[PDB]
Amino acid sequence: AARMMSQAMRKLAGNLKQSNTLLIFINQIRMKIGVMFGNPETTTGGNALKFYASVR
DNA sequence: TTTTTTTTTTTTTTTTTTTTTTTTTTT
Repeated sequence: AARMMSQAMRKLAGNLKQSNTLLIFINQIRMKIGVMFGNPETTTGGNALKFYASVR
């Protein structure tokens, strides 16, 4: 799923800018197990979306 | 090269405090 999302962002980012189209992804929260330091909260679908997003 | 994923489950009692009020003559 993380790989699928990483391939999709690469392709979309160029096309969206060219057509002046806004894309909104809704995402859910998950817990990371075995965490002492920081927030245990994360999101689904890997790390690519965090990078490519202009607003979160 | 290429990329994360997702919570689990309650445990166990502690200690006493303080007195109120008279009643009735017998030859």
